[PDB]
Amino acid sequence: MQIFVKTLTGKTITLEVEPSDTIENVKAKIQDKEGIPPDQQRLIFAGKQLEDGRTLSDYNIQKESTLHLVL
Amino acid sequence: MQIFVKTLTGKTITLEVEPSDTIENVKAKIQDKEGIPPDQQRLIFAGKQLEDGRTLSDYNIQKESTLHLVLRLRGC
Amino acid sequence: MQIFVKTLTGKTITLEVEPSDTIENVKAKIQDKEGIPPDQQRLIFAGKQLEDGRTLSDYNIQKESTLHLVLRLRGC
Amino acid sequence: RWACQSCTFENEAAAVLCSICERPRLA
Amino acid sequence: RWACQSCTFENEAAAVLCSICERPRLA
Amino acid sequence: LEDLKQQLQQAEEALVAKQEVIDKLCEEAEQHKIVMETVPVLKAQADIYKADFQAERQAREKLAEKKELLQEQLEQLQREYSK
Amino acid sequence: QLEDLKQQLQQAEEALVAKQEVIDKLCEEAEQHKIVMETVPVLKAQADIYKADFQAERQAREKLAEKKELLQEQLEQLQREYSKL
Amino acid sequence: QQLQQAEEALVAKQEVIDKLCEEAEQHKIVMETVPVLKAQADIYKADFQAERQAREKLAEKKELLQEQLEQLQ
Amino acid sequence: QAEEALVAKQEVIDKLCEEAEQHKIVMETVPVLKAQADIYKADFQAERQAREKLAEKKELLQEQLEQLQRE
Ligand SMILES: [Zn+2]
Ligand SMILES: [Zn+2]
Repeated sequence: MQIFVKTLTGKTITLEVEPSDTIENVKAKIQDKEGIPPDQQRLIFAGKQLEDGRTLSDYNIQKESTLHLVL
Repeated sequence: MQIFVKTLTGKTITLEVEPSDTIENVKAKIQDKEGIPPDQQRLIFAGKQLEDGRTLSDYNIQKESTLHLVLRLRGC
Repeated sequence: MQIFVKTLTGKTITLEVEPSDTIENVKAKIQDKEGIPPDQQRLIFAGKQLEDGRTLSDYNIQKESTLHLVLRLRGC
Repeated sequence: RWACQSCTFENEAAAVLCSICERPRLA
Repeated sequence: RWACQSCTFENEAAAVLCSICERPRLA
Repeated sequence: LEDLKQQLQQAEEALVAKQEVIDKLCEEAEQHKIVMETVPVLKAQADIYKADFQAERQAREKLAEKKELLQEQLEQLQREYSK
Repeated sequence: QLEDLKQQLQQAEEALVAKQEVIDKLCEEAEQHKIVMETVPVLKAQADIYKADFQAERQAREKLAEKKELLQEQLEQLQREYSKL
Repeated sequence: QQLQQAEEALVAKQEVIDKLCEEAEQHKIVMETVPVLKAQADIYKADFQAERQAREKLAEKKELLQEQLEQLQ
Repeated sequence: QAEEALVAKQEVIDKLCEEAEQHKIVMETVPVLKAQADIYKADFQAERQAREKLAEKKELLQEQLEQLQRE
């Protein structure tokens, strides 16, 4: 499915991911298509930080979700 | 798709956007092309000010639509 | 064609213009090379003060003609 | 209500200047 | 608790800065 | 009466006159911004021409000193060829 | 309905004063700009002076050079007409 | 009472602005070269157009003379 | 009254980050201006050389107009 990542500057980026993709994988997709290093990426939703080792299905990411990117 | 942004100074800029883009994403594109800070940008369409949380589809903005760019520069 | 604009301080500037140029355009050329804002510029030719809207042919200003430039003090 | 001639914003009839670009109603 | 107005992180009440973006509580 | 609406319509027309002045002044102000932006480049040019000038003068002073010495040499053996 | 115009015209009068305050601000800024733009012709004149003086020093350095080369060949020829004498 | 945490952290942010101003001054030194490079470019462009102007008038004089040889032959 | 000066510091920092981005733009143009200056110098030197070669190839050919002047 296609998801959106929300930045501090009001920019929203579109990503092609797999439900089996890790948070590390999403950061790798951001690096490959947007050039943002995965080491600086910190994903936040509902006051919860996503950990590198877990996948998208681990965090119960539902439909119409918007992710937050903190550097 | 192309959309147009006309300024008060007679300059018109052409943008390539998608209807799913936010107003903040459009303001970022305005800064990228003309260096205009997004905090000073106010975009008007059909007599309505465009809100940051809405999409282009929210305002039914189709291709080759023309938005009006109001700034805040010292109030000319 | 080339014309000359004499000031009251003994300085003469040379301009490349065309008979179809407006007085407003000539004052812009004077601003470009001398930095004088056109609102200060008052152009005199043959004892007559020129109006911005007219052309050089309207005042029958030919090649190598000499205009006099009086500078304002204020502006606003 | 009146639409601004500069930025097309439709202001209330009471508005003297446009609420957004502040240019007069008749400009 | 307070939710950060830039990244929506829900911080502890005693937190002065956001734990992830370090922006102040009232920013 | 209706003269109150006449007072308002008069004020609205005077606001158009002020916006005219503001628009002319801001249109002129952008041109002033352009001319003022040229000043530091013109200052840099003057510094460049002063440098090139002083360099050529210093080199000329050195060359002129060398030539005058050669004049003293030709005049020396011309004062010594007298033999 | 008229009392809304007292809430209207009073706003229009306040807006005219605001516009005039903006105008007076712009006019003051323009007089401060005129100082800088008046430095423009001064620097253009300085550059013309330094460029003219440089071109003079160039031309002088050239005519001096071939003068010195002529003094050289005249000198070395005197060396010949001397060691042979 | 996070005042000590806040009183220390505000000193930490003031340390951040100290670094930003120091780097800003180092940048200002580098940015000062821009007008010199612009002025130098404008000079060489003028000198080039001066040489090209002179060469055009030379070529027109030669082509007129080479025409005088073509006719006088 | 904890943010009384903390938000003020963040405001000064943010305006300095915008200043930093503008500085990074100007310094990014610097080597381009230098390359432009060196190019204009080369094209100028080449145009002077090409002019002198032309002045020779014509003023020398002026002797040919004196050759066909004997007839
Ligand atoms: Zn408006
Ligand atoms: Zn945060």
